[PDB]
Amino acid sequence: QASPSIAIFSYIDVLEEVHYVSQLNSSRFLKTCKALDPNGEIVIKVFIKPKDQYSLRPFLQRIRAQSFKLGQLPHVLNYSKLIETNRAGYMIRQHLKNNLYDRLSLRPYLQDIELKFIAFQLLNALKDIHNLNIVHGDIKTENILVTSWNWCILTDFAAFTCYLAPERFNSKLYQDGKSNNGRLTKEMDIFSLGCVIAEIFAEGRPIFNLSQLFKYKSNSYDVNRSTDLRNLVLDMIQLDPSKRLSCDELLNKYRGIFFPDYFYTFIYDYFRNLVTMTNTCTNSTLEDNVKLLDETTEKIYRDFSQICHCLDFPLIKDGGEIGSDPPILLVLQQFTKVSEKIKSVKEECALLFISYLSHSIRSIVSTATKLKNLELLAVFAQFVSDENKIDRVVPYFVCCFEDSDQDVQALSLLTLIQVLTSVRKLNQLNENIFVDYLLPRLKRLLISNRQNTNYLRIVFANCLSDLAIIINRFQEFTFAQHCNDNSSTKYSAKLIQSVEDLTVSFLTDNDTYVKMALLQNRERTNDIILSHLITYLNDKDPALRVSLIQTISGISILLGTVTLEQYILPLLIQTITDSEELVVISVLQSLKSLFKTGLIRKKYYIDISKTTSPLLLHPNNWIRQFTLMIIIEIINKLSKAEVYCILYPIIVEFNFKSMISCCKQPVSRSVYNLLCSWSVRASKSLFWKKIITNHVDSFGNNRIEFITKSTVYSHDNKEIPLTAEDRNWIDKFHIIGLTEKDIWKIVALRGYVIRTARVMAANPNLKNVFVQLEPTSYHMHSPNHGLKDNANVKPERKVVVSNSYEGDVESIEKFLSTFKILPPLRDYKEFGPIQEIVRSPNMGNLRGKLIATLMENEPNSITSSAVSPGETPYLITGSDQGVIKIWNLKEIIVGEVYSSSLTYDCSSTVTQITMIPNFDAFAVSSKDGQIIVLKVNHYQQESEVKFLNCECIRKINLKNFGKNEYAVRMRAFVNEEKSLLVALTNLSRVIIFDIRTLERLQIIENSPRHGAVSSICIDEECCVLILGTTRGIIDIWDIRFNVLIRSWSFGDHAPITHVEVCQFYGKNSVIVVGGSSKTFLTIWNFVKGHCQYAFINSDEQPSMEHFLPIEKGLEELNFCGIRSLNALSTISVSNDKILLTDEATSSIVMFSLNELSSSKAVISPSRFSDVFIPTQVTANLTMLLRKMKSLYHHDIINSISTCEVDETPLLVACDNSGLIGIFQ
Amino acid sequence: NNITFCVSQDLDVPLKVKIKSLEGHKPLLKPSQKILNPELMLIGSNVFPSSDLIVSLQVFDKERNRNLTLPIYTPYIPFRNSRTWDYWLTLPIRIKQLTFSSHLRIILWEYNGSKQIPFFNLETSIFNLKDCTLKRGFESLKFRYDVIDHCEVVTDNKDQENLNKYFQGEFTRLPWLDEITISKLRKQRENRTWPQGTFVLNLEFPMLELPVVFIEREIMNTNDPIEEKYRRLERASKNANLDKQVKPDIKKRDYLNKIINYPPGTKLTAHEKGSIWKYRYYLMNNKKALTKLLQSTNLREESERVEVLELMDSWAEIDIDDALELLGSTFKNLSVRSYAVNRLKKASDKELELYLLQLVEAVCFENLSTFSDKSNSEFTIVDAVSPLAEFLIRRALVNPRLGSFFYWYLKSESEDKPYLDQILSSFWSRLDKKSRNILNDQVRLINVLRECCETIKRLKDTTAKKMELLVHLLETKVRPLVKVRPIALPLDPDVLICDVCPETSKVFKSSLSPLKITFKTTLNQPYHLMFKVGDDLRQDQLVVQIISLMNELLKNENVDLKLTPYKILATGPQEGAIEFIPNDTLASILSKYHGILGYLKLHYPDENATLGVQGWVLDNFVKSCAGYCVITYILGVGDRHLDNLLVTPDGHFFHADFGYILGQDPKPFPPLMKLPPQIIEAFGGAESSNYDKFRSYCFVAYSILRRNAGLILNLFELMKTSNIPDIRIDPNGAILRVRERFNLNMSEEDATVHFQNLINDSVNALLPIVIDHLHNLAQYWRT
Repeated sequence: QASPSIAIFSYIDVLEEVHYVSQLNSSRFLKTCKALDPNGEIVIKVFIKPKDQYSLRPFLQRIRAQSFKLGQLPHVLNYSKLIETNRAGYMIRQHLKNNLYDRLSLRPYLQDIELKFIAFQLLNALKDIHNLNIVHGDIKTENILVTSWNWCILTDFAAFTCYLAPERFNSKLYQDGKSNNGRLTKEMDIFSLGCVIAEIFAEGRPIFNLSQLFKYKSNSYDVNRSTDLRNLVLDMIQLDPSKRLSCDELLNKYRGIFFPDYFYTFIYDYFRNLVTMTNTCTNSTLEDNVKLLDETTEKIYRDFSQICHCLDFPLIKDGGEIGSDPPILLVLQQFTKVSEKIKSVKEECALLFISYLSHSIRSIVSTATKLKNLELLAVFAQFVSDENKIDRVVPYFVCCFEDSDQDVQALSLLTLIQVLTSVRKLNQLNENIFVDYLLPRLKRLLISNRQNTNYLRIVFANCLSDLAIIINRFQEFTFAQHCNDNSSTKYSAKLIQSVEDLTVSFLTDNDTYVKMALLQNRERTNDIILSHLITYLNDKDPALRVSLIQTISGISILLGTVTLEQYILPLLIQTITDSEELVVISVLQSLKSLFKTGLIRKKYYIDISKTTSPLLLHPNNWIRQFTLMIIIEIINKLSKAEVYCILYPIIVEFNFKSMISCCKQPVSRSVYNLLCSWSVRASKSLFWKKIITNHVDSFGNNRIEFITKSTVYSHDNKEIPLTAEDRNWIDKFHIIGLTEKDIWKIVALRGYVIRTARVMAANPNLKNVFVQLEPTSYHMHSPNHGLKDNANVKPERKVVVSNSYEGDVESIEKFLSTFKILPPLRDYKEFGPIQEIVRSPNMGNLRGKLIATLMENEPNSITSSAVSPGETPYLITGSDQGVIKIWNLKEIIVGEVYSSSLTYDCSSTVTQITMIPNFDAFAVSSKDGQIIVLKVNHYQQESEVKFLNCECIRKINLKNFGKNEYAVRMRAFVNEEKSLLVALTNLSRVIIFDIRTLERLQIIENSPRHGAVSSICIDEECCVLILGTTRGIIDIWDIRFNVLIRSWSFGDHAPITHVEVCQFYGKNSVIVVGGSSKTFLTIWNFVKGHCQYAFINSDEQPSMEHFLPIEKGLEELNFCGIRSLNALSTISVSNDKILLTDEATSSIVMFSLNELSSSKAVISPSRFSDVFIPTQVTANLTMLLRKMKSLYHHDIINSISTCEVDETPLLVACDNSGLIGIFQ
Repeated sequence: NNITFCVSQDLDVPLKVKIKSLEGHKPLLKPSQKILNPELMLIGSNVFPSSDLIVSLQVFDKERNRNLTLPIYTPYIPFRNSRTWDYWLTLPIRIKQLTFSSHLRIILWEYNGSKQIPFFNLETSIFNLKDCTLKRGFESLKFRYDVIDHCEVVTDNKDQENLNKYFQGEFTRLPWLDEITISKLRKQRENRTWPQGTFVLNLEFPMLELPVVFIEREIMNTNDPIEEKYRRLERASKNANLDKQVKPDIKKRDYLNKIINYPPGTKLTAHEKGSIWKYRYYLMNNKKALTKLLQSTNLREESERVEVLELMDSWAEIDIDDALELLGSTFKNLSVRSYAVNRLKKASDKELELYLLQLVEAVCFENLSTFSDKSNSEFTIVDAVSPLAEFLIRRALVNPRLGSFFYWYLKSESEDKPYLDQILSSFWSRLDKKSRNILNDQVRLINVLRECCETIKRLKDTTAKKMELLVHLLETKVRPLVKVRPIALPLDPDVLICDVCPETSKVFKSSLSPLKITFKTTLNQPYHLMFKVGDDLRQDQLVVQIISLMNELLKNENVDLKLTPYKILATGPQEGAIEFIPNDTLASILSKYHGILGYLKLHYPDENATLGVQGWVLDNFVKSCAGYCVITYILGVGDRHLDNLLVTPDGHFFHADFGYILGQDPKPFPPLMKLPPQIIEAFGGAESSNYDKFRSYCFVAYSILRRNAGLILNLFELMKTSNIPDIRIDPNGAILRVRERFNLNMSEEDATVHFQNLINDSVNALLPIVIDHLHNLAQYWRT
């Protein structure tokens, strides 16, 4: 390309599609049509060349008028793009390709009485609005108004061979160009042109001619073609300016008082259509979107819009379900019918707007299009002969149209059902052969993609076979209508006869398709044959179909015998001649006794159905003679089938004796007494099922020997001899009562039947038992199906994902907004920064001499002691007086300054405290029921560190529980996943509050049989809580399933001091101080259910039976503790070293988990120390022994904490006397 | 199993539900049978049947109260065992098919007594308000006679058990304790309640993953109406029921006949097609109404095809000129191609001139050829390698010259379509006589000759050096010409070539490096020939053939425009040959001769004793000028300049470089006439005579052309349908443009007079506007 913006064609000044038509006139200069296309999508434009237009280019006013006119989007057509470039000054408009008159000739079917009046009304409204816009004078031609799938008329400013519509004023007043007069025009000229155009639209041919203009000059015209319409038209026709056309006055002179309001609501709906009707101008997908949206909104508004004009209570919609709710809102599609075309149109209802919305519904932008087309099929409710034909014609087209979704067939079947609900006599003689061909078209469309289910459509069409017979009756109605004339009754009779003979072939094709669908195997079609058998009354043809269904019943008796049951139950509805086949049906019942229990119930249904209407007495007498004997089964349905024997006996004395022969009821009198008889006939079929198992076992055994000591009885004789010793012991394994003495010879026939059931399979001490049934999988196969779906590979995300595209997925996005979030965001949000974990090697080897003694508060002991880890550890201890104290590690190490570096007033007694993992925050709970966490604030200066201020980050009252409970013990934890805290109530109730939202996540309660909570501990995964019991029990609970996992006990069964999860022992083992007296610490593996290592203070080894785990014991145990001073103590374990404070000798002890041998006491007495060493009595259990052999003065230790100075390790301790000390 | 969110269309298959447990009301036998009681005298009075509870499942649709899903029912065990199944069941509606609007429903049908079995009813929702289908998870429900539903408390605990299935963060020891939670779910059996008129059921439908649901997608493609809808309505109006066919006649028959007289390529309307459908009588009567009526109906089903094909042999034989309309690829009908082949069974000398379009037909001859190819491969699977097509084969085997023409035509199509290469061998097998095959090999040596010319074009040297080298090559080629026997001539199939004169040959100075050699024929006369290589001459060749055909159409009018039909053809894919002519450059004739008068007076000077007039030389020159003008207007040949135009001393006006045509010009699009300012002056001084005469010949050629233009239009339709150089999807618009320049829609010939007025404006501008004068100056500058 040498230059841009150019074009290949001569007249074409810019990039566009190929050439097109054009026109010219003696009235105005020639013009040419043009098309600009986006690779196969074009609009309707007009050719104008800006290159040669630079000489004048007075397009200003025209562009203003174009902007003003096309700016609004009324019923009239609006220009797309009016513009001038450096090359092409061509104009543009939306694609139409339909002129008003040309479409009037092209669409005789779309043309209707009220339709033309509607379009003319729209044109009148548009013209009146234009007259209200203070702009007019556009030349009126038949090519101005365009039509779309919406079947609406849209007029454009450019109406461009055809007969022109002259303005009488501009004509008669024209002399030498009206003395060189400029552009002039009036609304009157538009009124006259609009008049002539309206007449041209009415008749189909215009009045424009030279002789017509001359006649207009002659002030006379011959009127030939309604009164008011003719007058209103003649007003504008006679003299435009002089006779005062007054378009507005005519708009107020509109005849219909109803039609005006209906077309007002349809004008609002036309505004909706305008919303649907709405370089870069407009998006391509915006059209489809506007379409689907227009449709959905069309229905959603069609509820109330229907309610407006000529509605009905019952309908298929939601609001229609509310309307049908008043009128009593198996499975069939039904609604308010037409009722003889709205009772011959008592309300005079004729509307083509529904057909217009259907023709607009012909397109499809989503699956909402299904409900759209369905709504159109509902709009078909208005009954019109010619209209119903096209409406029904559209439905089959829609059927054969979309093979994408299977829903198309369903919607098509729905619209077809509506067409069957039309219920109108044939207007045209074509309706017969057209229906005959309609069936063939549906047959051609019946062949389609595999795996799709046409069964429902088959049952529907088969149910519509009666409607087909009604269509034949409609052909007879056409014959009767054609017989109304003279010498045309016999002709119409012969025509109907020949058409019936030709219809026989159509019926043959239908029966052929029916037999085809029935032979298809897709068992859903067989169930679809039920409705076929129900509506089969229209078909009087031979039993051949029933024979095909019989062979189908045999092939079903092969494989699908469960479905064979349901089919046979429905097959009892045959109700046809040749009762000789009913005997074969009875044999088919004997064949139905084979395996399926559902077949037994079905045969019972057929038994009652046959009990209603009989055929032959004697045959059914012997039949029922065997069947009633076989009816003694204890099955729930077998009793029901047994009850039919009395009803059979109703239809006398000889039969009474003959029945009394086999009668099992001595006291039987009548029907009620027969009910008492059946009540006395109560038996158990469980032992009968086991007996059947013994029969199958006998079938697996050797029947070869016929020795002892074929007729009907020979089977029984061969059945009894089959076993001797085995069947005897089997008979001794049952109840073996006098009521169990019943032989039940029918169980032999059912035995051969079950032998056929076993003949459907392979050959049927002792080996593995043989089950009578097998379970479906449905589990792993579902996951594998998820792997196939993974081969399909839809999307998903665990973490946050980007915003999805707009659509129905907005519910899934709102679902993503329906899940609580930002658990992790609460971690970095507030309460300062987050430190890291710094560890140290084993500290147990050091001497551990005490280098410091400091007590801030003499008065009371500290209820809690904790330390904030790091390079410079922050010491913290509470108070019984409700005081919070904080001291600096390094400052106490070097300068040895001894005071509170920080002091916080709780104003009330504090319960406990813990430092939040990997954080600078310190959490604390107080017996006032006050739970709060204080964030740390510190600074670093002069090569050192200092503390600033202590303030509580969050405040949550534990008094808000309502029972006023005080917090017992508190343990908090932060997982990278999420962070939270857990605490024990005053009633010892486990409550886990979310650290993020400061709210309670869940509440757990230990059983009152366990007394109170003896300790608190958290699992490694923190999905489980480990808590001791004051009853001297150990309880681990899973918070995942929110239940108690296990409850353990051991030793002397006394109270448990403490419980915790050791490091080296892992989560599979827990360390618990408590239980047996002599034992200091009992470590037991949770899963193992045994105590691996028990550290005990004593001079001898304990008892093995006493040390064994206690399980079988119950809550009945009375609590027995110890008041000795050696009971209460404190322990802290970390880094493979477990430290325990011994209150016995009042000394600090340290047990190294690596070697209990090398383990020893940090601080001890003056005279001598203790020597300790372990051993193992049991393979699964070991035990450590401690053999015993004074300036420092301190009370019992209420708290202890292990710490590292980043130089050398060390321990801190707070006693019950309110004194603290440190040992390095 | 894995949880993940997967939308409707995204999700694949149909739903299934496993159902297990219930809640015993304890008011009757545990199967809910008969309503047990000590008052049972009344139970005999009320005839209370003992019912064994079974179940059935079907889904209420959308809450739109329609019916969609399938009822389904299972077998019978004790419902006094409370019928604990966990039994799966399903139906045939996918999740992609499943409308997010939908609801489950269930009916528990027991088995009671004579014609008696009970019935209980319930309903629920399919997916979540969060769109997850029952969260793809386990549940429990409760239902009464009507207006009752399900809740979650202990079912909320069970839903947490489904959160164990829903994959909340989990571990291996947690799994063992989830076996301990199988012990816990075993402990969950402790539940108790004693309601009435309502019941509970435990039903788990845990899936792997959380569904999601939406509508189905769709496709918008090619605020508008469409083509297929009009097809729908029109086809709905196509009933034609009562089969009796009347044979009425009226004055409207003439108008209908006029309606059937329209051009072949036109697309008829609805009412016109039906009017032509009821015109079958007269349609059979008129031979020109055949093809039009054939296109007036669409054959898809065998119903229409029945009467159609039945009337195919019944109707009068159509004119062979109008037979080219139904011989296109537009109609692929078997009976159509058959009957046309039967009509084309007669092969005249004009068939040899129709061979160019027959090559196009050969390119379009393949439709669903897989079956035919497999049929040939079936017989080709035996021995190792080492339809109108039968009519073309018979015509090829008949005359050796026609066979040579078919082979030469196949040589060009061999490059574009690979099947043509083997089709040439099939053509050699189509001709039994090998007599033509020998001369075909002798003419196949011409490929090696063209390869030798390309070898001479491979080396780059001086102009004179390449000339002498071309002379030596002409001598070496002269040796082979005498060595090899006589062959078929490129100019005509009848004439045979003997040898070539080495010193009489010439060389083109152009960039294409064409070769000009005078070869003495078997008639003992020198024949100049100009050949070229490394380019596709198919454009100018087909244009030359079209010029010859049009010349025949003019000869049919018993009037000659004295236009020289220069012979042009394509030897190889890149190679082509053409008959040379005494052509001189326009710029050379302008500069050297100083006007066309002296150049025309060079060969045959004519000075009359009166007006100094010139004879049939100048007459033929003028006729050639007007004829070339008409051709340039009609065909719309572009890229025609002073260089592209040549002058033939024989009195003819030569025009070359037809590569750009059908409205395609190198510069901005000019007018139709190719007449320059020089010829406009030469005919301008003589205008009083010459312009009137040239206008007479103009109008005459217009009438003659437009009369028979239909056949040429159909032939051009098929030819363009095959394929084209310099044009691709041009073709539709090209056909259209041919019709517009032809102005077939206008019965007025005044268009030619308008073109004459334009020619009158060519000498002097009308100056309607400044831009108009600038446009005339632009056309003058372009020339």
